[PDB]
Parts: sequence; structure tokens; C-alpha cells
Amino acid sequence: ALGLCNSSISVGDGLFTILTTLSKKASTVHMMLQPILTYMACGTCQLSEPLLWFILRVLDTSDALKAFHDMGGVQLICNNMVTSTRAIVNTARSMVSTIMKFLDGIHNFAPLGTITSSSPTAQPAEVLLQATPPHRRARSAAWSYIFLPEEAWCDLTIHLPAAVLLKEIHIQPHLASLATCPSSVSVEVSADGVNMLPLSTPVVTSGLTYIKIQLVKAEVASAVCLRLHRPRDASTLGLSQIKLLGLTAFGEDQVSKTSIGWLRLLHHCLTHISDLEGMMASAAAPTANLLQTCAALLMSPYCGMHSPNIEVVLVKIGLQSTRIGLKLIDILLRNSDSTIDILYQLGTTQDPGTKDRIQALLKWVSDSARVAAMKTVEYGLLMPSPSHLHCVAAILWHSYELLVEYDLPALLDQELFELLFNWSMSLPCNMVLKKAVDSLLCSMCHVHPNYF
Amino acid sequence: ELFKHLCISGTPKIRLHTGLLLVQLCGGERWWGQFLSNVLQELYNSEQLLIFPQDRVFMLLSCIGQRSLSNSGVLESLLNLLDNLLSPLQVLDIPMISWVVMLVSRLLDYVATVEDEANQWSFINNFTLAHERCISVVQKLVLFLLSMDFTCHADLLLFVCKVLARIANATRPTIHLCEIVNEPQLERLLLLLVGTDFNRGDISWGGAWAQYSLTCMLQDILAGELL
Amino acid sequence: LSSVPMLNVCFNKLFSMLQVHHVQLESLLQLWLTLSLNSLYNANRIPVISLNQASITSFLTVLAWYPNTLLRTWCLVLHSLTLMTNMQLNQESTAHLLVSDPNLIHVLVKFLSGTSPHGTNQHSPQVGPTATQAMQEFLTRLQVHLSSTCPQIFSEFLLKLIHILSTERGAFQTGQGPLDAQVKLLEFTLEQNFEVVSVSTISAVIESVTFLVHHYITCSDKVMSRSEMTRDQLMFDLLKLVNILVQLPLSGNREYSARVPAYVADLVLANQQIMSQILS
Amino acid sequence: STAHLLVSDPNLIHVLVKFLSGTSPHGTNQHSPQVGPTATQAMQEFLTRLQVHLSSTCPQIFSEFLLKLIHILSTERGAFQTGQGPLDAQVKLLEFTLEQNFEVVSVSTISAVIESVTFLVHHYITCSDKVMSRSEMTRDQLMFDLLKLVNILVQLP
Repeated sequence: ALGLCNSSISVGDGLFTILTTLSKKASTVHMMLQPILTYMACGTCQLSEPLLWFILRVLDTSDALKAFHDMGGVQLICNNMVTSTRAIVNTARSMVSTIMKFLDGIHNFAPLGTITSSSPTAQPAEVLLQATPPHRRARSAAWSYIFLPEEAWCDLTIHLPAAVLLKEIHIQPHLASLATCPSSVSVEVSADGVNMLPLSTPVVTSGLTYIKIQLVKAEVASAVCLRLHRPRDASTLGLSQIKLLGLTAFGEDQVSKTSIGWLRLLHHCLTHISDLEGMMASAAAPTANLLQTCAALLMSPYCGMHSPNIEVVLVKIGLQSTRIGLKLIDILLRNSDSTIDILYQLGTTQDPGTKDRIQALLKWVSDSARVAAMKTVEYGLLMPSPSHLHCVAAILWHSYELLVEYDLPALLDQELFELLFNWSMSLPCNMVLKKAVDSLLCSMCHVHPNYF
Repeated sequence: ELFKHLCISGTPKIRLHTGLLLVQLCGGERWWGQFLSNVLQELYNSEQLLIFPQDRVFMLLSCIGQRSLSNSGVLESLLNLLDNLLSPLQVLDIPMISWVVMLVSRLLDYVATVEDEANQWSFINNFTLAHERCISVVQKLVLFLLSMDFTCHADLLLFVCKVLARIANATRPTIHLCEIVNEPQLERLLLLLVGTDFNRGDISWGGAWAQYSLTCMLQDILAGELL
Repeated sequence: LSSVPMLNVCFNKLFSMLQVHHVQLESLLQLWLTLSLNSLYNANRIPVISLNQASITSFLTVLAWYPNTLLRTWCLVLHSLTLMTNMQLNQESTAHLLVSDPNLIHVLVKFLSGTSPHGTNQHSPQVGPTATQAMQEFLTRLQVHLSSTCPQIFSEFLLKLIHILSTERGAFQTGQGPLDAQVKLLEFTLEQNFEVVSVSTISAVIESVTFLVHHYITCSDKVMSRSEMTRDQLMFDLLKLVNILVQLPLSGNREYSARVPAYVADLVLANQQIMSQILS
Repeated sequence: STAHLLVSDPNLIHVLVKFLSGTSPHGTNQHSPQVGPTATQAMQEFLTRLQVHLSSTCPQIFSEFLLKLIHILSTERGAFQTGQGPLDAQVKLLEFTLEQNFEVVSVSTISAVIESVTFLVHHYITCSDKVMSRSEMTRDQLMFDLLKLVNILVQLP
């Protein structure tokens, strides 16, 4: 129930309060963390913003994190995030929507469509479809319907020129005399425009000056049938304006149910208490396809709100061990500003795995220089990002300036300098690739004056 | 060379005028579609470092393709470019794939409008083809549809569904799903459309637009099968 | 080279695999209704995707298990069941299979009971003319498909549905449920023939409806608001149904016996409770 | 005491369930099943007098009877689930039950009522309506009051 309630007196507030007091009044934290992880495993799993907040609140203490790692919590988080990244496709607007949007914020669609009715009325209802008719005096009605004694329902079928993402219906009765307002209205939607299909049970609108039928689920509809019931003590129907609100194909809670929630879970696990952040990361490392999924989600535009958490958890996973950091360096250089920060924090933070990481960076730049010298996995070597080369130069500079344990000039080689020199003179001065390889040459000469 | 020297750096008036010159001059040539596919591949590559106004020259490319649609080589060469492009789904270039699928979608909407004057896909706009290559590019498009994860987006999904239905209905005879998908692929498509492993909550798989596009594509292929 | 058998296999797999709550019912019903209608809705259309008996029974039991069935899902259910009566099986009829199991009884009772736990605005429980038309089309297709083979089981199922709806703690008694759908079910039952139906279920339904109508008259409301169709028409239609029922002559061992010369009026005369109820 | 006699037999449970179930077979106009402020005040006065008369002797049986009434109203095919019944009377019964103390009540009926109400509230959230009409007190307040009641209940040591 907490997994399918929206974020910001409500039922979700009630469930949050009972779960908070249930966590407070629980004796041992193991028997409270157990139903949480069985819900995560048995779910893929449904994970919302209040549920995320409840899990972050119950994982506040150090003993909570220790018990969560002890009975297999972090591995379940990583597996759920990988499976969710593989499951749901991105709904964000890509370049296609931008480059098709101008080729042809909830907008009205009633003026574009046409209207009809199943019974021959005294006047057509197209007057209802105007964007804003003059509502200042309301003499008789904008549209009127006369009811036969045998019939009780009359249907107004509105056919749109194209299917739209319908969100909410607006029906305005005769405001001056709402005795003619419909007693109940049943909406119907049709995606193909022919198959009428009932929406909800008819909502009673007798005594309502304005009818707003919102949809919790926006429906792709091309035809809308409004079946109005006979009023309670009037034989005539009087309407003023019908609106068809929604969006077109190219015109908080939307990101929490995606893989971002498990990534927030991992970030809170690895960053809330730094004393437990290492060994628990040793549980987070060997999960399958974690780093590729993390980098792929970092390349997405939906990362733009939670990007510090993603880059920080990537840094912690990288400096957990040498092999994982080298692998993610390979998938970030061979297979953006966030990647620059990842490379910076990997290269300049001091650990026993730093020498292998800078060796991998130098091997990558030597391979890119070799590929550029002779002219799938080699795409990152076909062209490198100049910002990545400038980041490698900054890494080498700050490693030379700071006191490092390794012999840094032993990694620098004269043949690498010749390769980057030939790469620099192999292309003219218009692009920034020359500036990047020349900043790398400047760092090389700063470490080695004999090279200059 | 004239296209790459005039339409890239020239003013929009001379760009449109020289594109009109090229279609009124070499529109009926047998190498015109191959030239269009070559300029598409060498302008909109992910490794293309040239800074050129891709959107307006793409509109020019769509205009000249709709002019040369009388020639039968443009659609064949563009679908062959698609077949070459998503070959790794037997790396992937998502932006170039998106560019070419919207181009062939616009060309197929012009084809459908021509066949109409001589409706389920109208929520976007507001000839005879060989069977084997169409079957190959259609099944590769389906395998691209099934391999859509958080890197792929929903508008590209809508457009590959639309162009999949259009290619399936355009080829004579109409391609059926038996030669398109086997049992696991069709089961994955069905469970992706209606199963609750991807259709839970308000963030059902790809959104309601993607569900509607998948349903319309399946309905169009079924209606082509039962004609 | 038709892909219809592979579509049948995949849809039967989905209808068998929804039992573990792995497939949404509404989405499957909508997609199967759209994909089978491409050859505009009609009750005479034969679906192009032929389903399986196990698939139909699984659909019925997961439908009867599922509470808070929305009207989206209810009209999808009625249209899908109309198409499942329209299809053919490969040698018993699909309508006989649909009628024989009590899951259809439970499903129709859930539909006409009008529970709606979701409704914070339980204003008027009517389901609308399109839903009543869908239910009428489903019942008419059932009558058409079972008229040639065995109208006995269909009329007995209809009388059992009326009896269960009109028993104690039922939809007819408590007043909950779609009034339009219930009165349309009654007006459909009026035109039916009950000329082979068992005397036991006839006695049960006449006792239940006579208790309900005596309880409705004697314990009526004490005010009335003066301002169509109401539950007064429902009571009148139930009384017309039993006027049709008591006129049915019975022939044989007075059990599973009407056969178009004693009558069941003697059976309802021997019952003191029913006669006392109608006289009171 | 007469209050102990009234509470002890299950006939009072059945009577209160019939009152709060809001059947009304007579109604050809089943419009809004609320019973009105005077009837809700009468029910509140009856419950308050029961609480007063059983506070000195044994609040155990009164609180257990109240929890049993809540559980039976909220079980399968109940008034709380199906939505039938006076919404005002039910929400006033809930707001009266909030101020009560359940500090001796049996663990069995507490477990039964928490299971029933949690199933009902999960079923209410997951299977909600698909539209909403925009124009007070509704069954949203009933669900909130049930959740407050179980927030009180789970805090009982």
C-alpha cells in the first residue's frame, strides 16, 4: 500500500505514521528489516517516494546498516536496480521529440475535433466546442437538448482529428439556470475512435456549477462519448462549454518508481556512515552489471536531479577495490562533467589501487594516440573526449604536486610523448582536441623537464 | 560534393533552391537513393565532428526525399541503410538510427497519403518493396524494440513502432508475425504490453503513448495479415 | 504462413500465467479484444484468436477471485465473454462451458451487486447504458448459442442468478448494485422460456422473491420525495417473471420437469410460507 | 450492571452492525446512505454512556466489543469494505474509538482487526477508482481514522 501512494491528511501519511511508530516500537531491528527485504525480493518491486523515506528512516542507525548488510540487503538492492534498469524504458523526452516538436502545460483539444449525437437534436452542439464562448449574460443556453419521455440518456460523441493523451474532462452546464444541468454524466474513451468503451460509473453532477472529471491514469483517446442523464426535475439539458484537456505525443513521482530509488538506497547505504562504507561496499561490488547500469543511468537526462548521488556511489564503488575501479575506468573511457569528476576522484585519491588506475588511464590515452597515429570496443579509441584528456592532465598534475607513494615519472615514457606530439601535429588548431592533447603534453613536460 | 558544399554552409534560401535543383535534375537517377543514404550516414554519424545545422538540413533532406519518392531507389536504399545500421542486433548508433527512422517514417507517411488520395498514426503529424530485405529490417526493428532499456527513450519507440507497421503494410505481400518473431520474442512483446512486470503503477512501460503505439502496430500487422 | 496459431499459443500462455498475478487482467482483455476485432464492435463478430478451455476457466476463476472490479474491466469482461461465446472450440460448445461452472454465476453476481469499494462518492450505483447493453449482448449471445443445444442449462443458470441476487443479503434485497443492469437482466429474463427448468430451483427462486417483495411492501420507507425507472420497476419485473413462472405446467415426476396436467401453481399453493407472504 | 449485560451478548454487535451497514431495502432512492447529525449524535451518546457506565467496572469488555464491531464492519463483505452504510455514523464511531483505551484487550481480536483493516486499506489504495470528480468529509477520512486507530493499536505494549 505504501509502494503505490504518491508523494507531496492522506492515507499514505497514515501508513507512513503507522510504519514509523512500528519501527520505533519494535524491539530488535532484525525482525523489522526482515519484512522490508522480503518485500524487496518478492516484488519488478514497487518502490515509491514515501516508502523510500521510510526505508531511509529505518536505516538511520549504524546497527541498522550492519544488520541490513548481514542478512543480504545491499546485494538485493543492486540486483533490483539492475533488473529495473533492464525493465523500464526511459519516458523522458529525447532528441526526437525536440526535433519533431516544431516540425508541426495542459492544452485544450475541443476546438480541433467535431461533435455529433445519436439523436437528431434541434441544434448542433459544435457551439460547445469553442475555446471560450462569451459567458457574461447566459440568456437561454449555449446548447440545449429536449428529452423524450422514453429516453433518459443522450450521447455527445466528440471525434478528435488525432489521438491525444486525455487527462481531464471539463463540462460547464447552464450557469444562469442549472436546473437543466445533467444529473449524472458517464464518459467514454476510444483510442481507435470507433470502439466506444465506458469510463467510470456515472458521477452525479446535479447541483454542480462546474464538472471536472480528472483521470488518475491519462488515457490515449481519439474519441470521447459524454452520455448525459436526464435531470432530476427538468426535461431539458443546457450546456455552455465542453473542454477536452490533455497533451499530445510531442506537446517527483515520475522518477521515484524507476531505478533511481534503489540508487538512492545504495547512496544512503554507502554515504550515511563512513565507518561502514567500505566493507559493505565489498558486498556491493561483485554484483553483475552494476557499473554498466550505473554509467548508463548517469548518461540519461533523468540523472540530472540525482547526479551527485550517482557519481558519489560510483566513486565509492571504484575505490572499494582495484579491479572494479579499473573495469569502470574501461567502461567510462572505451565503452560529460560527471565522468570528469569520476576520473578525477579515481586518479587523485590515494589508495593501493591508484597506480593501476593511472596505469589504465595512461594505457587508454596511449591506445587513443596509437589509433589516431594509424589514421565496437574501439569506438572510445576512434575519438576521445577532449574533456577526458584535460581531466587526465589534471590528474597527472595533481599527482605530481601531491605526495604520492609511487614513482610517478616512471610511468611517463618518452615514446608516449612522441606519440602525443605526432597526434598534436596530425590535426590543425581549430578543434579542442589539440588543446586537450597539448594540455596533456604540458603536464608531461611539467613532470619531466628533460622531456621538454 | 555540391550537396555537401552548398547545403551545409549556405544560406537557407540557396540551400532549399539547390535541393530543388537536385531533385528536378537528378531525381530520377538510379544512384539518387544511394547518394541520400550516403549523405545521411556521413552527416549524422555519432563520430561526425562537423558543426552543421542538422535540423534544417534534415528538413531539406525530408523535402527532397518526398520529392524523389517517385523514384523507387530512395526507400530501398534508406531501408538498406537501416538494415546496415542496426546490424549489431542480429555498436549501436542511437542518434543516427533515430534520424533515419524519422526520415523513413516521414517518407512512408507521404506514401500512405499518396495511396489515400489515389489514420491510427495521425497522432504524430497532428511503393513496391523487396520481401527479404523488408523482412530482415522489420525483424531487426522488433529486436531493437525488445532491447529497449533506460538508455533508449519513448519517442524513438513510438517511431520504430510506426515505421514497423508502415513497412509491414507497404510490402507486397504483407509481412506476418510468424516470419517476424518466434515464440520467445512474441511472448516478451505480449508480456511487455500487458504483464505487470512492466505495467505497474502510473509509469507503465514506455507510457500510455508507447502502449498505444505497440497496440496499433500489432493491430496494423494483424489487419495486413487478414486482408 | 499464418501467425494466428502462434498468437493463440501466446494468448493461452498469458491466460494460464495470469493466475500467479503476473499479467494485468484489464490490459490483456483490452488487447485481446482489439486484436480479435480487426477482421468496430459487434456481437456477431468471431474473434480471430481462438482461446482454450483451460484459459477460459482460468480467466473466470481469476475474475471471480478479483474484488473491486472496475467498470473498465467490467465492460471489457462483458465484451470479452461475448466474444468467448462467439468463438468455436476444437466437441462441446463454449457457451455450455461458460454456463456450466459456477464461476460465471459468481462473476455475474459480482457485476450486478455493485459493490465498488473504491468509491468515496457512492452516489448512484448504475453502470450506464453502454454497460447494460454489453451485459444484454452477452446474455443474448448466450441465449442464441444455447438455444439450439440446451436452453435448459441457460434458463436454470438465469433462475439461479435471480435467486442468488434476491436471497438474504443479496443485491436485490439490500438495494445495492446497478439498477439499470438489474432491470435489464429482468427484462431479458421475461422474454426467456423456462419450460424444462427444475422444480427445485423454481421453488427456491419463487420463495426468495416472494419473501423479498413482501418485505419490500411491508417495510417500505415512511417518506417519499416527489420530483423514469426505479426499483419499483425492478419489483414489477420480478413479479412479472413469477407470473410467467407460475403459469408453467409441470409433467413427470414433479422434479426436473416442466415440458411446455398439473402446474407449479399447485406446488406454490402447497407452500404455506409463500402464499402467506403474497397474501400479507 | 445493565451496560455489561448490553455489551456481553452478541445481539448488540449484530444490532450495531445492522445500523452502520446502512442496508435500507425500502429505498427506491438509495442516494446517500448517511443517517444525519441527529442519528450520529444518538449513536455517539449511546457509545459514550456505555463507556461511562463500563469505565468504573470493566472497560475490557467494552473496548473488546468496540474492536470486534470494527473488525466485523471491516472484514470481507463488510460495511467498511463494500462502502455501503452511513459514512457520518461510521466516521463518528471511528473518532469515538480513537479516544478510547485498549490497554487490556485480547491479542487475538487485535490481530484479527489489524489484519482485516490492513487488507481493506491496501485493497482500497491499490484498487482505487480511475476517475475523480472535483467540486468536507468522505471515506478518505474513514480510512485515515482507521489508520489512526491502528497507529494507536500497534503502540500498545
